[PDB]
Amino acid sequence: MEEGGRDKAPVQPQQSPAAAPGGTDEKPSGKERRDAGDKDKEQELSEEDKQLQDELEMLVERLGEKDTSLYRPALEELRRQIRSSTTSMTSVPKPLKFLRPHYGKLKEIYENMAPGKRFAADIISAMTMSGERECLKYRLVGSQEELASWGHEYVRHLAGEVAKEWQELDDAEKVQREPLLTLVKEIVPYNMAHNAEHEACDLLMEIEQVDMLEKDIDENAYAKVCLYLTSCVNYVPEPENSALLRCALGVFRKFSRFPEALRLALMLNDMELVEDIFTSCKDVVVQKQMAFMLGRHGVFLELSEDVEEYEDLTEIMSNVQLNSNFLALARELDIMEPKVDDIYKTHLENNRFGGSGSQVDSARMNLASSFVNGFVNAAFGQDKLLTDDGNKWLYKKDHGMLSAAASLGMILLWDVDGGLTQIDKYLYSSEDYIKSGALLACGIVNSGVRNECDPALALLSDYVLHMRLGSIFGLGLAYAGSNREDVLTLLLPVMGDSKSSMEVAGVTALACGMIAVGSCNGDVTSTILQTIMEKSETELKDTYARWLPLGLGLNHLGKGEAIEAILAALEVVSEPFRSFANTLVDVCAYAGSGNVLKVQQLLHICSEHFDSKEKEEDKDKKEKKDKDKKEAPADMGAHQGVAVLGIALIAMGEEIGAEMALRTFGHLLRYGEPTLRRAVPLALALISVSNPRLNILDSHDADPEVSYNSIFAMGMVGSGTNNARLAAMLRQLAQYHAKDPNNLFMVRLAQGLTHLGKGTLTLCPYHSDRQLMSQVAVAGLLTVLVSFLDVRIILGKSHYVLYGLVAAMQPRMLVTFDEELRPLPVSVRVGQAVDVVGQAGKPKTITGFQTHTTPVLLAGERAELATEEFLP
Amino acid sequence: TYSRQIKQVEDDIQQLLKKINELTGIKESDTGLAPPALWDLAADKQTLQSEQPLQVARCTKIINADSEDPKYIINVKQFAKFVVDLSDQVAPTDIEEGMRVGVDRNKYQIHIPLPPKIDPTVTMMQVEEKPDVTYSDVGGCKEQIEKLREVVETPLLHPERFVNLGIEPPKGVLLFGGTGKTLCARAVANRTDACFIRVIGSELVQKYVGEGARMVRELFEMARTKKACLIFFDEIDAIGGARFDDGAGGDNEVQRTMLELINQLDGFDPRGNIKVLMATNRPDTLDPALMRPGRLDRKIEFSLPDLEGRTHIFKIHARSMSVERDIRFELLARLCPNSTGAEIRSVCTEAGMFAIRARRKIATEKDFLEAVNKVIKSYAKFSATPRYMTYN
Amino acid sequence: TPNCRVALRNDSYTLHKILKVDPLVSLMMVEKVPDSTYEMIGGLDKQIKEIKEVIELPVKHPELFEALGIAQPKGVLLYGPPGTGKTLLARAVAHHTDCTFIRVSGSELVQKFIGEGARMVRELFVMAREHAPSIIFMDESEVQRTMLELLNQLDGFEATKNIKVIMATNRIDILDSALLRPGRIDRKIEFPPPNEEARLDILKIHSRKMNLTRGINLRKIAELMPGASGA
Amino acid sequence: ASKLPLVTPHTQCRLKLLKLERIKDYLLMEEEFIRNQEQMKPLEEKQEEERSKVDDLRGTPMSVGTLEEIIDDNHAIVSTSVGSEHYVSILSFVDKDLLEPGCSVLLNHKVHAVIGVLMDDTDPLVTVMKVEKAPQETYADIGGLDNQIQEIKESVELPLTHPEYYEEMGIKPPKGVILYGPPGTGKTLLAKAVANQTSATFLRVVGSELIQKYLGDGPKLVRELFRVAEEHAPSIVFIDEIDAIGTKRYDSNSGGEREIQRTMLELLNQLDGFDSRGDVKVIMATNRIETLDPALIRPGRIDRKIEFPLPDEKTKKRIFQIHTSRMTLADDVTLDDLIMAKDDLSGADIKAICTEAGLMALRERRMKVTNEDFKKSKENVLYK
Ligand SMILES: Nc1ncnc2c1ncn2[C@@H]1O[C@H](COP(=O)(O)OP(=O)(O)OP(O)(O)=S)[C@@H](O)[C@H]1O
Ligand SMILES: Nc1ncnc2c1ncn2[C@@H]1O[C@H](COP(=O)(O)OP(=O)(O)OP(O)(O)=S)[C@@H](O)[C@H]1O
Ligand SMILES: Nc1ncnc2c1ncn2[C@@H]1O[C@H](COP(=O)(O)OP(=O)(O)O)[C@@H](O)[C@H]1O
Ligand SMILES: [Mg+2]
Ligand SMILES: [Mg+2]
Repeated sequence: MEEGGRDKAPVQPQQSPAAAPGGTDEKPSGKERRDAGDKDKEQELSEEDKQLQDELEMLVERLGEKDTSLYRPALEELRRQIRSSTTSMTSVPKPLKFLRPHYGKLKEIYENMAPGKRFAADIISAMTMSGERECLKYRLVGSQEELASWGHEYVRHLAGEVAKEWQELDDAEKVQREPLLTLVKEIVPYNMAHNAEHEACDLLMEIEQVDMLEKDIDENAYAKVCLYLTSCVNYVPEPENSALLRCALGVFRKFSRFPEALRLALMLNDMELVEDIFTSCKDVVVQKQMAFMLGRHGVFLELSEDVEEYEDLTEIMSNVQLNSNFLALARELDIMEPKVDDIYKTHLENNRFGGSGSQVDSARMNLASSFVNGFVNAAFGQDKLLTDDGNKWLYKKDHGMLSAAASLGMILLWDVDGGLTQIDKYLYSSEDYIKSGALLACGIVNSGVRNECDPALALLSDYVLHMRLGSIFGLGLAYAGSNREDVLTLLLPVMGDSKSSMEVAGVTALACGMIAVGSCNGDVTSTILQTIMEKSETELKDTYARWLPLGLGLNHLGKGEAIEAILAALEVVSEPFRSFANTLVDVCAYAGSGNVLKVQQLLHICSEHFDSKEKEEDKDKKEKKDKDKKEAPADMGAHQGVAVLGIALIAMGEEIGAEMALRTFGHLLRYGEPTLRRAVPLALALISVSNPRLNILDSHDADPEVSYNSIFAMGMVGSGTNNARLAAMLRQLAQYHAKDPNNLFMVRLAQGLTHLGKGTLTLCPYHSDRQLMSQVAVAGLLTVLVSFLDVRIILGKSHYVLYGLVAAMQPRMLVTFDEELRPLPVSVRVGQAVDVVGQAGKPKTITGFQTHTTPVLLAGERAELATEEFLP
Repeated sequence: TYSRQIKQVEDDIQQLLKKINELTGIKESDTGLAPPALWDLAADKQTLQSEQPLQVARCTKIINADSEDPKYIINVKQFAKFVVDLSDQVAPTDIEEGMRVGVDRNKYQIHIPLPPKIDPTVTMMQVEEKPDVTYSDVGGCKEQIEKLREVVETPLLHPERFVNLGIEPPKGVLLFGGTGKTLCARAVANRTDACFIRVIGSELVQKYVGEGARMVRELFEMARTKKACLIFFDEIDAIGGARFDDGAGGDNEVQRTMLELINQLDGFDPRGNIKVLMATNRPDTLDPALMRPGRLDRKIEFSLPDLEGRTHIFKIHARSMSVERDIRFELLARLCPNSTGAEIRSVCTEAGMFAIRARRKIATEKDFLEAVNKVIKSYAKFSATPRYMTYN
Repeated sequence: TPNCRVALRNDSYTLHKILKVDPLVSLMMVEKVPDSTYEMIGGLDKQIKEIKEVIELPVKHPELFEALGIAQPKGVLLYGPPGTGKTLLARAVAHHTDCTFIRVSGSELVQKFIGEGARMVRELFVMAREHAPSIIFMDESEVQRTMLELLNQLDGFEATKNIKVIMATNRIDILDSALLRPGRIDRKIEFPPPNEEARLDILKIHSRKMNLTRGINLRKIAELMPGASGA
Repeated sequence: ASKLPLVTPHTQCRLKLLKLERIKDYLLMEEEFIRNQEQMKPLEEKQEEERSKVDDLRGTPMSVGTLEEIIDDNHAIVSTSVGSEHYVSILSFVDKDLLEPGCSVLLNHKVHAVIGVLMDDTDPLVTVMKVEKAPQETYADIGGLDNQIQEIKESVELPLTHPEYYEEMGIKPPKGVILYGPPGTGKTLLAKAVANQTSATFLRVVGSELIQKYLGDGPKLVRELFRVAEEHAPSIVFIDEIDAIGTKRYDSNSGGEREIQRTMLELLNQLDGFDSRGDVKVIMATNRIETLDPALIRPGRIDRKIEFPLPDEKTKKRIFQIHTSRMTLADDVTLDDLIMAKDDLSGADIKAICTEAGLMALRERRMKVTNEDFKKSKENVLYK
């Protein structure tokens, strides 16, 4: 620890800073040339990151702190050249010349004048000062003061120059500071900033457009209404202007369709319609625009260039589904799937487990017996006379003949081949539920097809029959993938009839309301009129609350405008049991984001109140709405609910936490995980008949599982206990739901990454219907079988002109790379390098090879995979 | 810039999460108490229900009975036997002999029968899980995969296609030959569905006498109780060579279990929904009585795949590693005189390690050269091949 | 504490009050080997020097062994005829330093104390490092494999100190090379049959305990026994 | 804790803190729900109350349970210390999760119902190989060959510490590792240094002890040992000198090969189990490898196969340096004229001569070790 002799710094770097006031005042030359020498001494022997124990950076702040405060603050006349030295020598130690709190005093040395990176040509690391300005000084300079004096007049282009400085200083993770200079800057008016930043974003480079992409889209997944309204369309035009690939429009701009602007979606569709270069990316965009995120498309692209470019519309409308039909006919033939049915052999060891067998002889088991034909024959396992499970019970439980004829729609699931040929032999029978399920399959089979199968051709033969009930079920279901106003004109007088039987008028708003997503509030007005006519004079059974109010929401979902509030919330301001229909559409419009200000009022408004049989229904629906907002958190709330609800409600409930704290997960997803999937057994390995155990008794998920273990263990211990008089439906319906096909499981609103593709309208009725009892046997087989028909489920393909090459596949896990070094790593599931056309993959992203260069997507789940091998 | 504030707002709200978790209660981590915020179920009723109107009904064993009058004979562990009676509250029938039942501690009367005995040591083979092998990647057995699948799954899959013709399906098959005997078994182990069980026969050599036989018996019991089951046998060479015994009594414990097992499939009301496959290292000295028809129908073999299946394997264990895109894999097999696909995967591994040796990512011919010559001739000296090439 | 016999009121099974053994002591009672000390040494002098050098040194001087920077030893091995002091000197050596004198014959009547099944014998180590100033002894084929199973264990793996062991045998040339690794063993010592002065002194030792007659002449008798043994 | 593993930025952007404050919001909300439940409706303390009633119900004399069977309809059969079993009930508060045949359960006193369970004081056998501490120094202390040594480094340490390199290579690491050479070259010591570097589970046992004077046990010992090893953690177990079990025979053994064969067979199987192999890698160390059963040498069971040679004299000098560095020797050390004595000596012989000469010094209380001491050393240690 030697000190002395060679210690030049306790000599020349000691006195010249110390005697700087003794050599600056009335000394023009001795100040500058020696100050320039100090500048060189601090910029020459310190840039080498070898001795951070600098003779200056660790000794010149001993005395030069008060002295430099006498130099720059106290002099007030730092002229042209000498201050170029002051803000270059008193600035590199200036973070170290002071203590920790620099976040408010990066100014007194630097802010007096910006020294023209010149002392950073050979050293990497006052942008902190510009951040100070933007975040505090600009904040309270333009909070309600959008336009003001110099504090914005220069601060705007100062932010612009430092923004060009982010990706021009070192090209390291300093690049990712431009979002940290554009979004915190003018928090709400992100337009006035990104309008200025994107123009430069076009001209900097065409490679770093992806790190900023993922970062900003994580900024957007959850986003303030202003931020979701501005920064999205500010991050949107990157492939439109900054790059020329433009193919990220479809599945990464749909989020701007419903919340942002109901017309910007179709105008960007027009943008696609203008740049039709060339064949492939056009198909790529337009594919998902009809059958994978929205509808009203199969009649959108029939203009005057209909040969194969514009005539792609019939493809996207019916022939893409037909191509997947040939897929499910040939490939599913190839891999494993035959026509059918061994699930009864499965339950063969239920007779020798502990004693005497042949004791389970349950009757409502017939409900699951229709499932043995519906579920296990989903996705093109067509059959003939195998429908005896849907023929004997069809002809032997009046209500059970609809399940025996709705299982047929699941047999030829999503089919377009032979409905009018498989239903003919089982139509002319005039048993209400046989014809009901058959004419409803007339909409089930062609669901998504929405072609000339049942506009008014199949189910009109049952609405001239007002059988009456399901006549709108399949009719509007075939038009789920449609929004043609003709059908709403065809069946508006259904509710406009105010039928003396509520069994149809109830779900009338569900049928007519689904087909539409936007304006024409005549639906809402007529429905609220019928509400206050009939839902007013009633404080009894929730059919008027389980069936009526949901049409309103499903006609005004996905718009964080808050405009629907003062319109429809003011429309169902009524008695509390009618106020059940009040806050639905209030919350129906915030699917994937995080606005916890909305979450606290899902607990503040009515937590327990001690709820002496007063607001258990309203609070059940409160918890129901709480199931939304979390469907797509970009991994921000997937835990935040499975913990909060389990801790608060399911632990400390009265009728909410004992009967409604579970459907959260059923609404959430069908992924499959030990967090919440095995958590339902916690309330399910304990039946607890005290509360209405058909709450606990009332597998809704897809993605076949190995959870057969505890299910069959309970069924074994269910030989004596766990009776079957009504739960025989339960056991095997649940056993059949998840593993209906080994495929056809991707309906959890995670597409592209998490873009919706819903999914929501056709499904919501069921999981909003099991409230609570009285429909587990009679009034629930209208929707227990074939409720949701929005299922798009495979991604890994080639889909080119020929399907010549097999593929170049290497499927991997979900991505987590946010800030890394170039090039960013992709994923660690690189082990499997195969060439399969395998199933989609729930937590899956596929990374290709074989020099295809992927100029098709690079980010669509039908990777069309253009190619070129300019890499010899 | 806000590093201190962000980290402290992180960890302080984590500490508050901890505090509010403890407010609920997760501490007092117990020795068998349920999750603290869960077990509140058993609070008033269940507690005073599972106990007050509920009695033990002590486990009990039957002896015999008499008609027209209950008068059954019980047997219990430590206490003596008693002429006893059942409960009216159960059907008067299924309390016949050879059975375990429950009997109250006090009235000494029956309430319910219980499953037959278990010996969980024998439960330790209900494998319960099908791993992820597939007949795809085991090629070469071109005329073996089908030869297996026919007498392996087809009857269960088509219990008509062999019935209308009025012919009985075969029952037994064994493997012989690192030819891939266990691999082919694992592939057949996964793909099926019915209750699959296996036993490493080596786990039968006891220290007492006969214990293995009793265990095998209970195994066949739980088998017959099952309605569609398949048993696999692993390396039964240990289970007994032969009754070559002479003078001094040796190895006799083995042959005892041997004969006992071998009875368990021939004549006298046989199994039923029961088929099996075993496999040896050296069949040279296996028992004849097992070779008997009706026990040992098929004799599918695993030899050295030729070059064709070998080429397919070269595809198989290389198609998932960065390599030269234009190698002539033909020569690879061309320098594989006698080997197993295991050794193919081995050569692949060695080449990969020689690649990661200095820097590269994709493979070259040279890597394969060094992998082969080393693995082949440097590792030649032992190579374990001959004494099994003669199966002796 | 563990191994604490206790009183407990029986109605409500309430643990009430307190009441055994150290199992090693029980083992020793089972053995009852001839406890002794240096005084009864008959002609074993340089032997005494060497055994002291090897055993006592690496206890009280852990700084010397490394002041030399030399590795400490781990074991000792002897040989000789039938009864010469193989265990006689072994007992005393342990005695003059307070080493819990322990031996094992691979027996079973002793075995119940250590391990329930006690598949191996290493299980004795559980107590070995429990009473550190202690020694285990090995007598006169499985004794050799036991010696292996003991030596190769406390070989850097078990850094615990204060554990010394000695095997006993004759004609060392008949045991396994597994006990011949030039580093596996530390050193041996020679025990020669009794000569003149040793024979005389052993007489002297095994005489003083008797009420002689006036005049003794150990010398004559010593001139008579032709080194049959020390027994 | 363990809230949400998405803290991906690790930078000073809005992402981290937004996660933090939103979790703050949900945590405040759930804590205030927990508060408001007791606000109007305390109805008990529920800290130690839901537990007081349990203690009330749970039988004061805790009866040692012994799980044998499972009927999870909250009532199964349990036994007694001598096996006076019955058909007692089970309750909700017992977390019916780890129920397994042969478990330490808790039984009520009156009806013997399941009070609960108990953790296992374990194990009177694991500890016997459960590794205590780093026993020795770095490989750098060994030296002499360092090539195949580096090969073992690559095959063993490299995998865990770089679970990426083989991944970019897209290949899982090798399975088997083995040494072989003459008696005294570096097969056990090397393993010692291996463990010295490691940060994973480790055990040690000798094949010689595998034989038991009874019949059949040793096999089951192997089974359960592999099981327990696999059950714990990143682990590499090792057995020294298996060939022992294949070379000698102890008359105390009940039979002969009649158990050797079967035990070794099941053994070899247990490294190629069709079932989940799990996170295990094995090293080997034998003096007579040529003569043991080659079946074990099958590719796939054993992968990395490395020879152990006679170190060279020019390296013997380095060994000298090793065992002579930190001793205050005498200046007369001419190590070379001592190296060539045994034309094929071992690295153990260096330590031998060194420590022997030191003993010679200690006898005469001297300090620096002179050459004639080396003379007498070479004479004693070698000439027998
Ligand atoms: N035909 C094959 N195709 C692909 N891999 C094979 C083939 N044959 C052997 N293997 C490999 O061999 C390993 C498994 O060999 P096993 O099936 O255990 O051998 P085995 O013929 O049963 O020999 P034993 O009984 O263990 S000596 C795996 O690494 C397989 O990949
Ligand atoms: N190459 C070497 N370098 C340094 N020291 C060595 C070397 N070889 C042997 N030694 C020393 O001698 C001891 C013997 O090494 P071990 O690892 O026991 O050899 P081994 O070949 O496994 O022995 P066997 O055959 O089981 S007796 C080591 O612990 C070192 O102290
Ligand atoms: N050198 C000796 N000095 C005194 N007594 C001895 C000597 N050698 C043997 N003995 C006597 O022999 C008996 C013990 O025999 P010991 O030498 O321990 O047997 P071994 O060495 O053959 O195992 C005791 O009675 C002991 O007094
Ligand atoms: Mg095998
Ligand atoms: Mg060794």
